[PDB]
Amino acid sequence: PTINQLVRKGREKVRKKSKVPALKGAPFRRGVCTVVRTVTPKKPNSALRKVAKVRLTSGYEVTAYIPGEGHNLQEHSVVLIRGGRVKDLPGVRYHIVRGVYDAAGVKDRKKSRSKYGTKKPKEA
Amino acid sequence: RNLSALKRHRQSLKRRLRNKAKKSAIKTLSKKAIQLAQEGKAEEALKIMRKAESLIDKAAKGSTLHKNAAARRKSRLMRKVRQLLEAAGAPLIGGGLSA
Amino acid sequence: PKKVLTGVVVSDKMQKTVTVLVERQFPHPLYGKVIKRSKKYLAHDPEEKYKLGDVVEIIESRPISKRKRFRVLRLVESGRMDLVEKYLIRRQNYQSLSK
Amino acid sequence: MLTDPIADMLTRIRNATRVYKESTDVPASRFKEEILRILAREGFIKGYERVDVDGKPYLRVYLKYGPRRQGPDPRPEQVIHHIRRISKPGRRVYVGVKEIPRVRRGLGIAILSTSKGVLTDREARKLGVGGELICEVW
Amino acid sequence: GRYIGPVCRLCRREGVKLYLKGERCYSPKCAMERRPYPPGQHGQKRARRPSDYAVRLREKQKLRRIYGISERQFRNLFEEASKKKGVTGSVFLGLLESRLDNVVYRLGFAVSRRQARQLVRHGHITVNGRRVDLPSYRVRPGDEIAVAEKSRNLELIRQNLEAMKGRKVGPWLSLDVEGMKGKFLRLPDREDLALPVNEQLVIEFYSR
Amino acid sequence: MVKIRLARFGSKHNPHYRIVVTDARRKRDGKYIEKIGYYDPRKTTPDWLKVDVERARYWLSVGAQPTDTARRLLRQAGVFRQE
RNA sequence: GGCUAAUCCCCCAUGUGGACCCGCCCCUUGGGGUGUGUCCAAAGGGCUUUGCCCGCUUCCGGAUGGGCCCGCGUCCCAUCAGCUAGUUGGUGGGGUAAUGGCCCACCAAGGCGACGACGGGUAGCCGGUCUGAGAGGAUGGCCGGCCACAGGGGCACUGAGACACGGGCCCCACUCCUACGGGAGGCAGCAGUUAGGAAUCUUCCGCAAUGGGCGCAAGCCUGACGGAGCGACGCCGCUUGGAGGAAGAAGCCCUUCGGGGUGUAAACUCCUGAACCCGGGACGAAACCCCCGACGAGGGGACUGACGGUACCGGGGUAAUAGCGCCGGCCAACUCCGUGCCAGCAGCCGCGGUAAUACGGAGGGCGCGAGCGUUACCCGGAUUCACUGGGCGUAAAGGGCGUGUAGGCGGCCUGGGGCGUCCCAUGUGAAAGACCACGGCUCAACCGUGGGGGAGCGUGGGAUACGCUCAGGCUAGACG
RNA sequence: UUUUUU
RNA sequence: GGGAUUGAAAAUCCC
Ligand SMILES: [Mg+2]
Ligand SMILES: [Mg+2]
Ligand SMILES: [Mg+2]
Ligand SMILES: [Mg+2]
Ligand SMILES: [Mg+2]
Ligand SMILES: [Mg+2]
Ligand SMILES: [Mg+2]
Ligand SMILES: [Mg+2]
Ligand SMILES: [Mg+2]
Ligand SMILES: [Mg+2]
Ligand SMILES: [Mg+2]
Ligand SMILES: [Mg+2]
Ligand SMILES: [Mg+2]
Ligand SMILES: [Mg+2]
Ligand SMILES: [Mg+2]
Ligand SMILES: [Mg+2]
Ligand SMILES: [Mg+2]
Ligand SMILES: [Mg+2]
Ligand SMILES: [Mg+2]
Ligand SMILES: [Mg+2]
Ligand SMILES: [Mg+2]
Ligand SMILES: [Mg+2]
Ligand SMILES: [Mg+2]
Ligand SMILES: [Mg+2]
Ligand SMILES: [Mg+2]
Ligand SMILES: [Mg+2]
Ligand SMILES: [Mg+2]
Ligand SMILES: [Mg+2]
Ligand SMILES: [Mg+2]
Ligand SMILES: [Mg+2]
Ligand SMILES: [Mg+2]
Ligand SMILES: [Mg+2]
Ligand SMILES: [Mg+2]
Ligand SMILES: [Mg+2]
Ligand SMILES: [Mg+2]
Ligand SMILES: [Mg+2]
Ligand SMILES: [Mg+2]
Ligand SMILES: [Mg+2]
Ligand SMILES: [Mg+2]
Ligand SMILES: [Mg+2]
Ligand SMILES: [Mg+2]
Ligand SMILES: [Mg+2]
Ligand SMILES: [Mg+2]
Ligand SMILES: [Mg+2]
Ligand SMILES: [Mg+2]
Ligand SMILES: [Mg+2]
Ligand SMILES: [Mg+2]
Ligand SMILES: [Mg+2]
Ligand SMILES: [Mg+2]
Ligand SMILES: [Mg+2]
Ligand SMILES: [Mg+2]
Ligand SMILES: [Mg+2]
Ligand SMILES: [Mg+2]
Ligand SMILES: [Mg+2]
Ligand SMILES: [Mg+2]
Ligand SMILES: [Mg+2]
Ligand SMILES: [Mg+2]
Ligand SMILES: [Mg+2]
Ligand SMILES: [Mg+2]
Ligand SMILES: [Mg+2]
Ligand SMILES: [Mg+2]
Ligand SMILES: [Mg+2]
Ligand SMILES: [Mg+2]
Ligand SMILES: [Mg+2]
Ligand SMILES: [Mg+2]
Ligand SMILES: [Mg+2]
Ligand SMILES: [Mg+2]
Ligand SMILES: [Mg+2]
Ligand SMILES: [Mg+2]
Ligand SMILES: [Mg+2]
Ligand SMILES: [Mg+2]
Ligand SMILES: [Mg+2]
Ligand SMILES: [Mg+2]
Ligand SMILES: [Mg+2]
Ligand SMILES: [Mg+2]
Ligand SMILES: [Mg+2]
Ligand SMILES: [Mg+2]
Ligand SMILES: [Mg+2]
Ligand SMILES: [Mg+2]
Ligand SMILES: [Mg+2]
Ligand SMILES: [Mg+2]
Ligand SMILES: [Mg+2]
Ligand SMILES: [Mg+2]
Ligand SMILES: [Mg+2]
Ligand SMILES: [Zn+2]
Repeated sequence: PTINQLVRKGREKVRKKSKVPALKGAPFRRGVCTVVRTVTPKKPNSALRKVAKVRLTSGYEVTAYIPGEGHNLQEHSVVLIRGGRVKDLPGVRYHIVRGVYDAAGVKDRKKSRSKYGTKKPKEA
Repeated sequence: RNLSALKRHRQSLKRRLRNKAKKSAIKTLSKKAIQLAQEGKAEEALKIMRKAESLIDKAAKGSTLHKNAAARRKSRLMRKVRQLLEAAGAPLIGGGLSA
Repeated sequence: PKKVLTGVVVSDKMQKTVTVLVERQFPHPLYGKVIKRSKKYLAHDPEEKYKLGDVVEIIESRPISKRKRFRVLRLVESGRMDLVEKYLIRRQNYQSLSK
Repeated sequence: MLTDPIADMLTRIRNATRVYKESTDVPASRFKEEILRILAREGFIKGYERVDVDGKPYLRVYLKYGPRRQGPDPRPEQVIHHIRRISKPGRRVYVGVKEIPRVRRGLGIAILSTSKGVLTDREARKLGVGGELICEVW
Repeated sequence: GRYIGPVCRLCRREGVKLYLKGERCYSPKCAMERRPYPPGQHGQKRARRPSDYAVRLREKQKLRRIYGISERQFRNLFEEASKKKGVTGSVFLGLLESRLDNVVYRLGFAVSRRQARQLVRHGHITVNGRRVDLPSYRVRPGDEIAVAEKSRNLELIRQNLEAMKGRKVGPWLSLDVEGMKGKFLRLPDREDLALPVNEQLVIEFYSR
Repeated sequence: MVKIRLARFGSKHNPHYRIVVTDARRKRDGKYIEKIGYYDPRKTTPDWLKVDVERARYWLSVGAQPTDTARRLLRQAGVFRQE
């Protein structure tokens, strides 16, 4: 672009589209579950991945991954959304916080307890 | 409730009548003086115009016209009299105006 | 220092008023090249002295009307209609680029 | 028509030096000549002189190069490693006396056109003036 | 609170003798004697060639751990030197050596840095007559670091200054052994310090 | 009415005041006309009061008004001493 | 309906002086002087009651605060291209402190737009802040300045000032009283409630300080303010011991079954003494006021604490919370067992379908440490919107081609001008902040004092190479 | 037919 | 839902 051109039109800043429409751009959002499913994953892998459809306080309805070895999440339970994609399940853009209102933490989880929301046990 | 800054709104209305009266006099007298200039009567126009002037500065004594707002009225008035008197001039009284 | 500008009379068609076009030259704040911008000023001409094509000094003045805050100081150069014809052509180009 | 006669001259030199011509002609103009005076003063050219080439004036610019070198590519090291026009038409570059650059950490020059004349960066700074930044040479 | 735990273990992981234990980093028990390899189940295994990052990291840990400082006070101390006039490298050292806790150790009032750190904290140190109980206090040149006459009769003080008779002290330091006085003459130089540490590594560690 | 007063510029429990000319209608810590000295009430520094009297005398000739406190400090620097 | 006082309101008087019409002079937009003529002033109270204090009146000036005007700068969309009826100008008039289509009557037919009008979207702006090598990007909470608003909309009154948050009127929505006729409200003040929400505090003390209102003053008011409270929300300081102590216990872990590891770590010996107890115990506070001197300068004296019996000093004195993430590469730290495309990890590339340093636990190790991780967002890396600082033959990208409008750009010589450009001086660039120096809290965070810098614009003077401009000249480009 | 070229 | 089958799985075949 000639300098003349750059004066006539100029550059154009690049608008970054958010990857997480947890509206009000909030750090989390609380929602109520619709279903608790198990989804067949993308190509190189296979398992039964536990997910949840959630109605949000933002008026949104989105899938969310349930981390941890086992969940207590039921059809009508309320939960808190985290964000962060499951790479190998298309369309799942938000994790679920374990150790929040109706989603207990993982029992007997002793290594990474900040994630998966479990307290510190006692030793005799 | 019941703040006695209410007393202030009371006086507000009293002063409303004081200012409104003097202004009503100014306007009623000013137009009277000009109707005579426009009708040629030189003495009566002047003798009246002087009382308009007095009533104007008197209104400027208090909070009615306090500024040069009063001189604005005096200025615009004395012009129209002398000019409207210019149809058959003969400025008889010549009280308020200058030689 | 009342702002004093030097431009050209582009419009004659008002009463006691002429439109002055004033060019301006400055380096661009990022790209640096010197760029040429223009603004039309409505200047007060009480004697209707100044005519179309006269290059005139303009002076920041006490307001005359809406959109009139400058008066015509003096005449710099008389009757160069080339400046006007560049402006007229430009105005005339806008008649395309609609439909 | 020549669009920018200065960058043209700077290039006529840039191009001449890479095939190692002894001399090269650039069409004559005083402002061109005032640049070559700074080069010849700074030892970037053996010199320059005026000539007439079929009735029109030109400037013969005599380029100097380094010594012939050792094994493959004996071709000598250049005296003018880099020439670039700075302030071009359609983007002009002016600098105040504090805005003057230090070229190559002092080992190069930046030719300035000032109100006191065409100067190097040093000569300008001690003259205490700035102007249009014509080119880097080093 | 600073690191509290085994220390003659960290003598090992850095690979160079650390003296944080005070004595017995001298007597043939430092565990740098007959156990120079780093700790852990894999300490006796042959180590891989360290990555360019790996060296710069162990070098700062080597320096941070010698003075017994947390990263917070450590990095804030460093970013101060990059701004100050003079070589960021040697300026950092003179600032660590200006710590009152380190000055006390450097003066022989205490066997180890850790011991000196407790002496300041418990008030046994006078600075120009005033008690100072902060180990992070920056000693200025000219300050007189004495012992509180309250504890001058404490047997641990008389213990060190009995072994401090005849001992020479740093060219930026001097002390009176009987009255338990001491002075901070000036800031130490690169050559003045014996630390087994490349500063230009640690400067380069923060360029990232 | 233009007044001469103090503006608090210390920290909590560590007050320092700036003797200051400003319209009485502005906030106490807000924009002022001129700073004509400082005050340290805890007298922590050897110099805990400075004025520049010849400047403070100016604002009096034009009718600035000192607080009961600001006057007490000005008289200490002898703004009124006339012998 | 009736009585009455005044620093309430009015008439006459006095004209220092001012206001207005007209004339003249000097200035030059309605600035200053001057003459004749007209019009305009006022309020009393207190005592130490013959004199002084708080006030009152007209005028000129100072100071301070502000209104209005102007040049320049101020986000996205052209899939918004044409907008405009008080709209642009004029004369005269109304209005205000004052200019003005601010409003009005009448006349002219204008004004604005690709240099982005009109429309839509978004948004208080700035000092600054964050980031970055910088240029730049992002941002405007707290603190400081300007603005705007007070449930929504409109309007005026009073006044030096408002079109007024806790003043007035009306319309609309909502809440409460209601004798159903009609009324009262307005926390975007401090606390506090409820709703929404991932999420944000005490219905605290105090007038001692600083500031503000009225008052001669004594004083009163002050949810401004100064303090305390709660929340690791951020920064900063500090503790969870220090010194001795085995070629090295037990337990756990690995193993070539020799041993290796946790590890001087624990035990145990010695010293100190966070918490806590006892006693003393602040600075912040000196004026306003009283006395002497004249109610001045000056001197002298007295009362005056929320924080708080807190800070701090002295005595006594107990070994006395550690956690969180990671360990396939980027990236510092590895082994065993469990599990077998399962259960699950995952920031990206990818691990796991029987020997997994990647899942899960254990031992060990690395990193921080009253914190540690996470998610969201901002800059960075990103020279990936490229001014510094990128590109378009085959990778994303040359318009199918021409003619040509505007715009951008402009060969050689001389002269005048001095717009861009450069130089000197000068005013401005508030404070805070940022930077250096020193000082006050035992350090620091925090705070104070002093120092220096700064683009930008105003103004005065100066230079003339280059760009511009006017005048002249040439023939190498172009045309004939 | 599908993962893993070892 | 377990065997054949494959490194394992799908598909296919056996109670
Ligand atoms: Mg643009
Ligand atoms: Mg959106
Ligand atoms: Mg949204
Ligand atoms: Mg993904
Ligand atoms: Mg009252
Ligand atoms: Mg009537
Ligand atoms: Mg009024
Ligand atoms: Mg005309
Ligand atoms: Mg004129
Ligand atoms: Mg058409
Ligand atoms: Mg450049
Ligand atoms: Mg000089
Ligand atoms: Mg440095
Ligand atoms: Mg320097
Ligand atoms: Mg020394
Ligand atoms: Mg505050
Ligand atoms: Mg104000
Ligand atoms: Mg003093
Ligand atoms: Mg005096
Ligand atoms: Mg009655
Ligand atoms: Mg007189
Ligand atoms: Mg009278
Ligand atoms: Mg009165
Ligand atoms: Mg002013
Ligand atoms: Mg936008
Ligand atoms: Mg309209
Ligand atoms: Mg029409
Ligand atoms: Mg209309
Ligand atoms: Mg309409
Ligand atoms: Mg008018
Ligand atoms: Mg008004
Ligand atoms: Mg008017
Ligand atoms: Mg324009
Ligand atoms: Mg809009
Ligand atoms: Mg909106
Ligand atoms: Mg908005
Ligand atoms: Mg920076
Ligand atoms: Mg902005
Ligand atoms: Mg409203
Ligand atoms: Mg409306
Ligand atoms: Mg009033
Ligand atoms: Mg208005
Ligand atoms: Mg308002
Ligand atoms: Mg309210
Ligand atoms: Mg109010
Ligand atoms: Mg009401
Ligand atoms: Mg709720
Ligand atoms: Mg007060
Ligand atoms: Mg009295
Ligand atoms: Mg009250
Ligand atoms: Mg407060
Ligand atoms: Mg800390
Ligand atoms: Mg130990
Ligand atoms: Mg004991
Ligand atoms: Mg005192
Ligand atoms: Mg007396
Ligand atoms: Mg006195
Ligand atoms: Mg008092
Ligand atoms: Mg004690
Ligand atoms: Mg213990
Ligand atoms: Mg590694
Ligand atoms: Mg994990
Ligand atoms: Mg197995
Ligand atoms: Mg296995
Ligand atoms: Mg593992
Ligand atoms: Mg954090
Ligand atoms: Mg990013
Ligand atoms: Mg960039
Ligand atoms: Mg960059
Ligand atoms: Mg570029
Ligand atoms: Mg590229
Ligand atoms: Mg083509
Ligand atoms: Mg063509
Ligand atoms: Mg053209
Ligand atoms: Mg040219
Ligand atoms: Mg041109
Ligand atoms: Mg010339
Ligand atoms: Mg100039
Ligand atoms: Mg300047
Ligand atoms: Mg500043
Ligand atoms: Mg200090
Ligand atoms: Mg400062
Ligand atoms: Mg100038
Ligand atoms: Mg010509
Ligand atoms: Zn050791």
